[PDB]
Amino acid sequence: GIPAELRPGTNQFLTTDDDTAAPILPGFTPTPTIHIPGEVHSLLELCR
Amino acid sequence: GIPAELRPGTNQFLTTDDDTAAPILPGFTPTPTIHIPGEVHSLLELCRVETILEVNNTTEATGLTRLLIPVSSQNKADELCAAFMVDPGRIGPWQSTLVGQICRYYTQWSGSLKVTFMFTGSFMATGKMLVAYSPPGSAQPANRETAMLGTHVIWDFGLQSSVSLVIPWISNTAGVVTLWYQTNYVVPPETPGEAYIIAMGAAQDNFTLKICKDTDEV
Amino acid sequence: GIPAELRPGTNQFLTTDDDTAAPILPGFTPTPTIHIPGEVHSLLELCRVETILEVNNTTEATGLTRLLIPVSSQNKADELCAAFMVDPGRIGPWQSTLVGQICRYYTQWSGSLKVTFMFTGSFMATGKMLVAYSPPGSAQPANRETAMLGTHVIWDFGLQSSVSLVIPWISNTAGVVTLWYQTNYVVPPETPGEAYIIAMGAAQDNFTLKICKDTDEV
Amino acid sequence: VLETTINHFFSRSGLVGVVNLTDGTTGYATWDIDIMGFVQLRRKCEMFTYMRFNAEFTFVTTTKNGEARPYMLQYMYVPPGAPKPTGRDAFQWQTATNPSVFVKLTDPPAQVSVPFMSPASAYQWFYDGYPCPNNMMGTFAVRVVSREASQLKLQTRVYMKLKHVRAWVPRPIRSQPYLLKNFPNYDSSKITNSARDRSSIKQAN
Amino acid sequence: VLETTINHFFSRSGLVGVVNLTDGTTGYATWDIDIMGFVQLRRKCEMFTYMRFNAEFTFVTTTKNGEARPYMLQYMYVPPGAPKPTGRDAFQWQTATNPSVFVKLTDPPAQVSVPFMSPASAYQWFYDGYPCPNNMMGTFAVRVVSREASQLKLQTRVYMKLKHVRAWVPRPIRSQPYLLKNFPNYDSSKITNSARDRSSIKQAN
Amino acid sequence: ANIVLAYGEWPEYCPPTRPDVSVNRFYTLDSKMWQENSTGWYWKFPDVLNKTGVFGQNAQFHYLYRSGFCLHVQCNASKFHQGALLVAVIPEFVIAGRGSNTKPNEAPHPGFTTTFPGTTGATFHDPYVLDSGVPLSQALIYPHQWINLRTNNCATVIVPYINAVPFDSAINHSNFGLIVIPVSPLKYSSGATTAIPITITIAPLNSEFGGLRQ
Amino acid sequence: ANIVLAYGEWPEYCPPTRPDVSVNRFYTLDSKMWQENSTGWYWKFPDVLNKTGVFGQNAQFHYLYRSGFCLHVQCNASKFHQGALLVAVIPEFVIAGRGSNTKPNEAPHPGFTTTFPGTTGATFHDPYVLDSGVPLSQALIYPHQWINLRTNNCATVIVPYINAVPFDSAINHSNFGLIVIPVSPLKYSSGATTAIPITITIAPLNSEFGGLRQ
Repeated sequence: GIPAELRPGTNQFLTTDDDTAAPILPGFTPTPTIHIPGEVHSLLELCR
Repeated sequence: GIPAELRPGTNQFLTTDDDTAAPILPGFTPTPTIHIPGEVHSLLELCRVETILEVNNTTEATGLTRLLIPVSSQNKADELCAAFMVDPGRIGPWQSTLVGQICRYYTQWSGSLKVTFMFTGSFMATGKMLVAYSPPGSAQPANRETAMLGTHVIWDFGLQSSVSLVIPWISNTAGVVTLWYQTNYVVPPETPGEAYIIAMGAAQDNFTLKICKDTDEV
Repeated sequence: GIPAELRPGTNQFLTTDDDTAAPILPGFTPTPTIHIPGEVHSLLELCRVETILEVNNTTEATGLTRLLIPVSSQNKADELCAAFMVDPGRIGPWQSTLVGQICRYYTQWSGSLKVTFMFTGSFMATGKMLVAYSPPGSAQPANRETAMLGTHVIWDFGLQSSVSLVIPWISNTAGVVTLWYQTNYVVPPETPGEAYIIAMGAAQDNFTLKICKDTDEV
Repeated sequence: VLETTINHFFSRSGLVGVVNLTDGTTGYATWDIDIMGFVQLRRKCEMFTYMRFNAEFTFVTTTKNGEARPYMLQYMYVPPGAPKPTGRDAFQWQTATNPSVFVKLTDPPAQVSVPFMSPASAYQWFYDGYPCPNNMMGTFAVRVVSREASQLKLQTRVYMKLKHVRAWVPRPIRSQPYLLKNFPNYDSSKITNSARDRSSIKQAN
Repeated sequence: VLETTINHFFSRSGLVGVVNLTDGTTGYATWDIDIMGFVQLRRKCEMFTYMRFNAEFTFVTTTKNGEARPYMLQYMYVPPGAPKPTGRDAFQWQTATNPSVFVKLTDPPAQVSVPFMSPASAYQWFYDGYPCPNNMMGTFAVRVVSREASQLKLQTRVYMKLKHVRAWVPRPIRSQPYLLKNFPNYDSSKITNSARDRSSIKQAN
Repeated sequence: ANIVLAYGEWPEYCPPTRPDVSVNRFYTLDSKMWQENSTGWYWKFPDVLNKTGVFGQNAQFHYLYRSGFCLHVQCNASKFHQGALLVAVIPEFVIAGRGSNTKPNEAPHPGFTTTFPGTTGATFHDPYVLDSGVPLSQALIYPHQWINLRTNNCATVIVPYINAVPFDSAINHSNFGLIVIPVSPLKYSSGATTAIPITITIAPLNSEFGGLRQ
Repeated sequence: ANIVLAYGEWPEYCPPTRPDVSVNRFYTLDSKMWQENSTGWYWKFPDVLNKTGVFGQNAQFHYLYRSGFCLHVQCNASKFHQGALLVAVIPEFVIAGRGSNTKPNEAPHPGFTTTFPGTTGATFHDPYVLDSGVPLSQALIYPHQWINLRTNNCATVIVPYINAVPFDSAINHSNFGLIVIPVSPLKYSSGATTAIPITITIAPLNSEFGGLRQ
């Protein structure tokens, strides 16, 4: 039972917030990736 | 799931709180800084600059002529020329300077001061002056020989052209700086018998400021 | 985003809680301390000082004469002079002292005490006294030879001028200190046959205090 | 041997002042910080000549009947030297240098901390001499944040706690009753004796 | 020597703007970010030629009377260049690139942080030349999230705090009163002297 | 002789002028005449010597002051007199007003001749409450001595500078007070001297002056 | 001579063309005639030399500009004249409008001949407020010198490139202004010269041009 206080910004939903969320399916492993040719990493590859 | 409890002070918005806030744009890198000359780091760099005092703040004076102490040749000797207070955080001559405007944002100040005089007059005109500091608790001196016993500098016009008087220590009943005609304002023919003195004032390295407050010029 | 739960005790304001609070002025440095002589660290430094007991607290007494035990020469021997209790946390002579006023802020006390007598009289006047401590559970002694069997000091005026009686141990039915005329108050001619005794009292290094409470003098 | 230290002798919360709000018809409510208010902490701080401490202030605001409706409240700490607010909607409330706390009635009580704010090295209440306006300690205004005027009367309780307290030059404890707030004026007549009377000097009453 | 730094000279919260909402009959309420609003921070930022800082914005929204009912509110930060919303139910509210904050009235006040968003290396308000539309700093719209139209009028207070502030090329403090918002226009007639008058030059008034 | 050092500290300099020649001399005040119905006397020290010689001249025409003191109180009586005095120094000794009024603008306040007596001292009105509402029974918490006329006739107190600020005005602020009180009254047979003298000597140890405002 | 370096920095290159031959020459402006009832003068520098020779040609037909300056202000009077000038550089010197109107579309604004005077400068209307609402009593915060007619007759100021962007247009943005103000007025006896000249020379130290748009 550690003491704590709530500061302003509590209970707000910021759109651009980098916050983790609780997963709906835990332990669910998705399909492993394969080598698909032509992967893009930034948009500067599309402007050149 | 750690146990926790909420103490008093929860859900309050303290104005002077040093708390981080969630950024609106994350990952946004701003424009990199370049070298702009003249960066300031504290306000003590702004108090240590000489600044013209408005010692002639009386009435019947125009805009600029409030910054000048007049000295004339038809002006008998062993007699007073000017006098002003020392406290910067008070209405008077120290209200037009920069240390006075800065020390109004703060409620306490301490340390030494520096008052620099500069004689704007002809080259062929000489004469002496008595600059006299009288510490707090004493009234303005009534005679020149009473002021000569306090703190004093005999500043002549022939050799020197700008004297400087350091104010030893002032707290936040203020101390009086007087300026006395001592010998004369002697002048050769074909030369005006009327000159001026520009008074400037600044702080020192001992000057410290504390307990902020919004100003009252606005 | 760590998981957490709120337990009982949330959102309560406990008076004696040792919890930090958000500072109103952050970064404000206060005035540095200087060396002021006479700093106290605990209240046990205030109990160990001798303090005049008000043993003459009866009626028909003026302001100051309540602090004095009268002794006279027309006062037969093997007879009582004065008597008072020992418990400081109780109404009586120990209410005018400082250990009694301090031990009223606390609800329990323990340890030894010290009662110091001082004879304000003439230099040429001699005589003896019997200071007698009787432990708790016993009533006030009725005879001098009954008190001489308890705790006793034969304190004469010729050699000594200030005797000291240590009270061994008192808890929080209190113990009685009596003071007996033993031989006389013999006096040469041309010297007043009436003197006084100032009684003082303090704690010892064994005296400890505990379980606080607001006082009731106000 | 820990309940007898000066720090433990002084560090404890406790009522220090009751402020009445009306919001009719003055709107706001000021309160000058002074620890000499009640006659219970005055007797403990007149035992020492010099003191130096930080303060923790707790604001417990209730309504007239007792129910707490969710209205915003502004507390404002006015440092020594700054002007007090004159009205409910004056410009002293919007001053950025007066630290404010915005809290609702349904929230837990407010709690702030005030450091040592005297130009000397320690506080003193017994000043033998002539100028003691040196230790003002600030002011604490409170108002109801709202565009229009509300129709409730509140009742605030300021609980003060002392922390990091240091004491110098102890002095005896006052026995005579009090007559004023800033002066140790006793009564020349009817001087109360410091010890209750008994029958005789040769007894154990 | 810490209360005199520029960072401490500027870093403190304080009212920066009052926004009125009606929800009749425009529904929404916009507000263009400018720190030159009040004449108390304008005088402190006209002391320096170039400034560079991040901002912390706090939204304290109350009702007309003062009571806070649990309604959802959307705040929307419009970066420099993006179009402002035109209606209560326009498509500028659903734009994903306008960062929004969803908060209730009964919740603690909202708090966001805005970085340095100028294409130059520092802000400047004294621009001697001709194009200063360079530092727009964004916009802050606010509306009530609801399907139908609500029947309450709100009152929002935007408190701004400056952080990590750097200053360049100091300049003197303006003595003349203000006349406009974006221009340093003084009055040619009735020029106020920077020092109160006294009787004679040979006195100590 | 037994010397009492106030709070266990010697008076020292500030870590300002230092006369060191004419100010470290024994200023002897007039003798007070202690009788049977006497009550007591008190002196305010930075204004007891503000009219006496070099210290008074150097303390009136300055602005900052800091010094300790060395007090010597002789009380010479015969071998047939009896009594006892309590001599004690009190830092920040505030004289209270005697009245029964609770209105701030109608309650009595002590005059200038009562708060600052001068080089002639002042007598108590109610010595049981030290003229401060505080009992003298516990006035032994201060640095103090007893002058018992059957043991000794002199007392000595070396008191340092007790103040929260390192410098203060020597005119508008009395630092501490000296109080002599006859706890046990004076008694004597017929034919003896009906009043006995009390002599006080003062040594301003480690004096410092500042701000020569003339 | 005493040289004042503005903000303690020397003008240097960008870490663009560099003429280095015909642009590092002393452009001497016309002499200003200082009299008794004069008020002052100010010059905007990246548009004072936009019509003069090689610098004007290379600054009008380019698009990016970056340079420092070396100012020399001579003020040659006789030994019987008296007075004082304040010569100071002001970064981002915005000329204010003089009026008593609060409506944005009715308040006065300075014209092009007032904001950008050219190679002939412009005179102040209210020198007590620097024509900017800001007092000249504290105009000593800028890099400045005093020309006192009893001590010296010349002043020199080396000012670097003060801007938030490394390159800027030399036509639509004046970088900084030079201000000469007779704080103490000019006095002379009858028979002397009733007006004294003030000469200004400019050296464009470390010039850089970019974007040759012809």
